[PDB]
Amino acid sequence: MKYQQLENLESGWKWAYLVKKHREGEAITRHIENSAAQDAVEQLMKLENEPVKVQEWIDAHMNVNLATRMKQTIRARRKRHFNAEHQHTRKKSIDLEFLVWQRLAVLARRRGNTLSDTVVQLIEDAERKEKYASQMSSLKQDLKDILDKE
Amino acid sequence: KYQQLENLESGWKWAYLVKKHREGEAITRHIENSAAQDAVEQLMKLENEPVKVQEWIDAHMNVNLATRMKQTIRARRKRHFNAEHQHTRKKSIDLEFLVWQRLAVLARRRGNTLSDTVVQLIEDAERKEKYASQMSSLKQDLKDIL
Amino acid sequence: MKYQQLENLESGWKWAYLVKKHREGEAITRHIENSAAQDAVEQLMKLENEPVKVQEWIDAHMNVNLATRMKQTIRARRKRHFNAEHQHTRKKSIDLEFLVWQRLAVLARRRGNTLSDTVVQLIEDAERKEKYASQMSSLKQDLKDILDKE
Amino acid sequence: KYQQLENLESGWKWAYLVKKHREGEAITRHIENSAAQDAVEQLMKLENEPVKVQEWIDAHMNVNLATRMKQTIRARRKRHFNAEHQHTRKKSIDLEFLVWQRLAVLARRRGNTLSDTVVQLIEDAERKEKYASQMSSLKQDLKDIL
DNA sequence: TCGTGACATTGTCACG
DNA sequence: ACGTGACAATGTCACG
DNA sequence: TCGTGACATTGTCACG
DNA sequence: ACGTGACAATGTCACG
Ligand SMILES: [Ca+2]
Ligand SMILES: [Ca+2]
Ligand SMILES: [Ca+2]
Ligand SMILES: [Ca+2]
Ligand SMILES: [Ca+2]
Ligand SMILES: [Ca+2]
Repeated sequence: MKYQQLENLESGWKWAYLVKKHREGEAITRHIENSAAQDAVEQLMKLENEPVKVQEWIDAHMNVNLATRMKQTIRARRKRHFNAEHQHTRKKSIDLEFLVWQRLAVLARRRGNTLSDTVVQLIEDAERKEKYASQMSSLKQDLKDILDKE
Repeated sequence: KYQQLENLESGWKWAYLVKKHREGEAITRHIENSAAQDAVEQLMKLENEPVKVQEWIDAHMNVNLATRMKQTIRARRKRHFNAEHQHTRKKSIDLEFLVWQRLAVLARRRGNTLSDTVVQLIEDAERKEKYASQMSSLKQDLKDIL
Repeated sequence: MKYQQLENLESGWKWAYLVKKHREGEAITRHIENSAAQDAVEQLMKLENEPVKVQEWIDAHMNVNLATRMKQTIRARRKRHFNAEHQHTRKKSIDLEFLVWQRLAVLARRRGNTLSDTVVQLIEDAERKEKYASQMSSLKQDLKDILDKE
Repeated sequence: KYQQLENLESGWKWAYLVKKHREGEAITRHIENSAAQDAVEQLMKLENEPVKVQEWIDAHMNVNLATRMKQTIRARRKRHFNAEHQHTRKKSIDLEFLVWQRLAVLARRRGNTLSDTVVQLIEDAERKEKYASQMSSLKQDLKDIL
């Protein structure tokens, strides 16, 4: 259980979630007849500032087929809300070319590491360790001295 | 370089106005609520009919929004025709801010694209293994002779 | 307890031990007066074939100062009598030069091994293992091939 | 090459006869017990006097024994003058029959003395270590470079 | 006591 | 007739 | 339920 | 005026 969830803000989250889905053409309520449907959506609107009210509206009006989706959306908001306090916990999306993504995904599977982790590997193994041509030479130089004339 | 099928495009254009309106934005370039709403109310009826949409746009849409709508719509075209073939389509990936930085900075330097750089990191490293699987095998033949 | 000691032969051993020491000028008996001394030695002589008799003669006449020495001599006879059945158990004495003995004794101390064992070491380490000049060469021959051009 | 001090030597000679007699040997070159014993009885009285011993020997000692006495006495001289200095004295050592053989055969081959051979075995081997403490140190410097 | 290894003493032989 | 190496047989002693 | 990582969709910007 | 890379913000889903 990483994050503290205070209903006041979480509640406000769903309120906006609901109101938004409604504006995008979705049956927020669980009422089969349009009459009561619009009669419930109108009450949801005037619940803007009241947090205790929303949770109730959900219990007696929200479309049950929204439940899981709303939870999953609220879980994202929580994590993102907290992970936003600092930058190192913040995520950044980088949409790159297919063929490229694929070649990068393969490694993530042939190493079992995370994408964001595999990207770090390539940054180190290549940028930090660059002296394997000379090592091949010098090592023979030293061996030559002991294994031959001195 | 993409074909802009005004029929489909006029669609996107419609939704954008609607959507923006339904979000509380100024779809009109007026002041009062009278002629304002009337514009919208009329735009709503342009559902199936495209040729009439543009008509409304040119005579009502807020100049402010017009700027954005252009980019937005222009953006849809690219993505639209891109998803017509999987290899021409880009996929989004997430990175830990720190991980993103190391990569971003690295690319901004070489001047190449994020995707470009990534491709580089893969080869630069798998080229190094050419040595790891090199000096390691030699040292193994060395101890074996003893 | 390695060897079986049957009084009959052991007894005969001491009988000869005693009789011998007497002939070499030693007070076999524990009798202070020569009179009884010769009177005891004469009885010992006629005990030649009788084994049970000897052990008794020892108990009432033998010089106590002979005890330990006789035991130590009899312990040698036992071991030697048995160890004589076969050759590999038989010992062989080799008197060699001082300076030589010394150099050989040193090794026996710097290895904590037995003389007869140290002599075996020298026979093996020198006679059996004679190929350390070529090994120094060939080993470089092989290393040269892998560590250089092939 | 040793000096044979007849005085001391005549001593050894005396004891030998006595001892041999006391062991049941024929100290005389006779047949019957009469003149035989009388010879001995007389020899016993030659205790302190040496010059008289030889006298008896030449006229009584068994020819058979005379052969041995010679070697025996001649053997004492060597040992006697040898023990006058520790480095000139030899010390006896025991070996397991098998161990003795390996050494004996080895020497009978090179034609040299047991003591000689032993000296050889020591050097031949400590010369080998010149390599054991050689190739071992090189192989240790070899792995260290890796 | 016991077994054992390291020596020691004495006597022969054989060989050079 | 010798000096000598190699034994064989025997006895002690100090260990463990 | 929860946290999480992998994606996806949409909308802007800025730049060439 | 466009195609485009880079985001930001948001939503889902399948894991464990
Ligand atoms: Ca000891
Ligand atoms: Ca010989
Ligand atoms: Ca023991
Ligand atoms: Ca997953
Ligand atoms: Ca850019
Ligand atoms: Ca988890």
